[PDB]
Amino acid sequence: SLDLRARVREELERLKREGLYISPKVLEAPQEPVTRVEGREVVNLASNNYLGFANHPYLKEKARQYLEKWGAGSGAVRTIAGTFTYHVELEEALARFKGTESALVLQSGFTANQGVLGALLKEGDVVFSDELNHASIIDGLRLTKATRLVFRHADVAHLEELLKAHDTDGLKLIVTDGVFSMDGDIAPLDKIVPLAKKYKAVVYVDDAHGSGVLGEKGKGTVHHFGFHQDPDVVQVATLSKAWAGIGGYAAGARELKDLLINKARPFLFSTSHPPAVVGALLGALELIEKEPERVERLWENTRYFKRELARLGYDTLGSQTPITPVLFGEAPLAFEASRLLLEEGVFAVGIGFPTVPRGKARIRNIVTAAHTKEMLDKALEAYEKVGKRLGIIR
Amino acid sequence: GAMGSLDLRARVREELERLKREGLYISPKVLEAPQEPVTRVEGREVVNLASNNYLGFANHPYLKEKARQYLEKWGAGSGAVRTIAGTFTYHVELEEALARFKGTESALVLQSGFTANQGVLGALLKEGDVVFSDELNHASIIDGLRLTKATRLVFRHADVAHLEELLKAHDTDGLKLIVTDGVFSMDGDIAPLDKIVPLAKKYKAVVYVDDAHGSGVLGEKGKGTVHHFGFHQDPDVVQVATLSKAWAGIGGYAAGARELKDLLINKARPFLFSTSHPPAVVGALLGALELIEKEPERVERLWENTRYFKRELARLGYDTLGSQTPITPVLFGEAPLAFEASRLLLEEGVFAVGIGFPTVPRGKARIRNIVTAAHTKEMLDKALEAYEKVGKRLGIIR
Ligand SMILES: *Cc1c(COP(=O)(O)O)cnc(C)c1O
Ligand SMILES: *Cc1c(COP(=O)(O)O)cnc(C)c1O
Repeated sequence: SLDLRARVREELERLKREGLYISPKVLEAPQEPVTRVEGREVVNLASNNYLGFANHPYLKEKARQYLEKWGAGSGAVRTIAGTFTYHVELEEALARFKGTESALVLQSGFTANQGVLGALLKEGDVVFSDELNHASIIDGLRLTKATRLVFRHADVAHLEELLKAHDTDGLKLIVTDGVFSMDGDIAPLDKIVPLAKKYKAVVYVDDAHGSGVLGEKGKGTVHHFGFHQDPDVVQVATLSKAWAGIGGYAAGARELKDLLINKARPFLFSTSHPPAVVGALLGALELIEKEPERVERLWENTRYFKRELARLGYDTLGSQTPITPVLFGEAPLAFEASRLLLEEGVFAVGIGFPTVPRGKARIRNIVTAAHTKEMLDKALEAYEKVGKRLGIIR
Repeated sequence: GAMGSLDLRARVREELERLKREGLYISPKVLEAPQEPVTRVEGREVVNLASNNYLGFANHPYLKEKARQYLEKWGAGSGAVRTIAGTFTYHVELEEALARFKGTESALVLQSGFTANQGVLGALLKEGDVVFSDELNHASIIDGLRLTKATRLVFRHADVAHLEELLKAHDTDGLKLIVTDGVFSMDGDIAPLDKIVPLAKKYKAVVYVDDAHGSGVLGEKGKGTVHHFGFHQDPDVVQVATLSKAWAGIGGYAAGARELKDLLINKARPFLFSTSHPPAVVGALLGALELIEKEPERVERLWENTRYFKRELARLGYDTLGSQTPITPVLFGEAPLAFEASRLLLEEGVFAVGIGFPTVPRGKARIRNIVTAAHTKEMLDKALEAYEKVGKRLGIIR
């Protein structure tokens, strides 16, 4: 039998041979549109901080008030002694904001997917999953006894063919990202939801990258498509991206929240979030109502950055959200491009196969409300210099 | 079916009516004051023995101030996963402080104890590996294992005779992993690592310890069960534990050999696909580690309180199920009597929650009490007075 170091080496030297081994960088200043990496100031386009909330004094003061009042830790799972007044306050504020009958907060978007898919799905159920769904959705589904089918990315012709072919006396669940993390495209819920109604299916939307981004005042992708009051639409999304904390929520029908409280394994077995995290998120919800112009500025910045990259000759892959991939083609060129950007004071991560297709390696950039014109123009200047040098633009 | 596939409210009702029939429907209490040995439930001050707050850290000013400093310096959110733009100086500060405290070469912090088990078991295990799992392992270990392609065997609880029988019968060219709670979450007994680890060496196996209830509780200064048994430098012993219980925050850690940390950074799915913890959480936990070094007598007081409380429950005629740690179950037998006993304790000013099947065996329903360093003699005696009154009234003690 192998020992631990022997198994570690076999896995690590595999990744190193594969060109898959990661050496993460340590950020040396707060999560902001300008930050410090390897001792140098950089324009940061790598983070999920869409509304510039992650170091906003308003969230930090509401966090500080809840910290001082309630303490450092909840000290139990929600179902034993870890539900406090402040957890209830945040679920009421979220449901109000989402426009859904109910909201439940869980330990992360990652565990929310396990909890909600696990609670909802039984043996004999059929799941129809978009090809390009977030990894956390796959782990949720693997823990269920449901039949798992995959439809080609955003392909409602294929989805329909599968719904047609796979009837059940149980539940049909159509499972999609709201906004896909890599290409920044929006799930076609305008076609998926009606298809759901034809073949009696429930729609499950993991809106990590749509929450605080799409819809009126950032109420999300489901709100954007107008389906937030539909009891047969279930929404899950992280509180770690636009909302700039940690946690994930489940929102929809009244009855869903009671089922999750009683069945969701991460809710039953993992400690509830502490006062400072809940304080910050109550802050984030109050701040986005006080400053709806933040969402405006996120989209203005996004449109400016995509338009200027198109002018230089770059392909941003039809991205529809602040997720702005810049195509470099092959993995090595994307990684070299990222290295050269950092030399220019711009921090944005190269992504290639297996995370994205062969021939579709990109640098992933996420535009935020807190980026200034000078910051975006510095990124553009760097992309111009690096693009010319690597012969992807002229 | 004539009417089609089920709608969401139909599946919810069907599941909730089932749970209500099975006696599995839960209406959690809402706590109206901080996590302390005395808190407020339903408008009334109560002796709280329901929480995991072993060292009384959850509302300690020292953790709150170190959390405050990190919050002010760094902000409300990390805003990315560790592998992209979510590792900050403070995450590495906490990992270095944890490895130093644990006496392991390395430590890595993950989103929870629950997901830590998925990340570490998932990173380590491949198709053709053999896992030997204790019968009474935590739900989070089961979910970690289910996500792996490893062959899964179960040994009768703490039964090193049966474990050896299985090791003898189930060989692999890959990895043998013996997986156990360090401290069992429900019956509060200690994994026999003094016997498991030597057995692991005989059959060339790695030992995996989920020490959620041992971290900050067993060993010198609460360094944990693996430290208590003296195996903290062993590269073939892996530890995972929550930072949510004794350490009174959120998160989980993985500790052991240098190489383990680099494999988790590259392979652990919760690490790759979930946002890192924010400054307030990391601040509080750096604070917790400084406070237990300033006040290691907290562990002594936790154990004095534990021994007192166990002895007095035995005196009344209650069965605490051979519990060894501050986890002090009181056996009621059936789930309904545990639930009723919990209701009657609340009437007496005492908050402790009943637990029955499926989380514990049928006929082994109990109230879980967790004694802490911050419980006073008067609080424990008030709990005992309540257990006496409720016990006599339900005809379980005489
Ligand atoms: C509490 C506990 C966990 C879960 O830890 P969280 O950080 O609350 O997710 C895992 N394993 C065991 C043994 C536990 O007791
Ligand atoms: C980021 C993300 C998650 C994970 O959310 P965490 O709160 O970071 O665990 C899940 N699903 C999708 C689609 C995401 O983009």
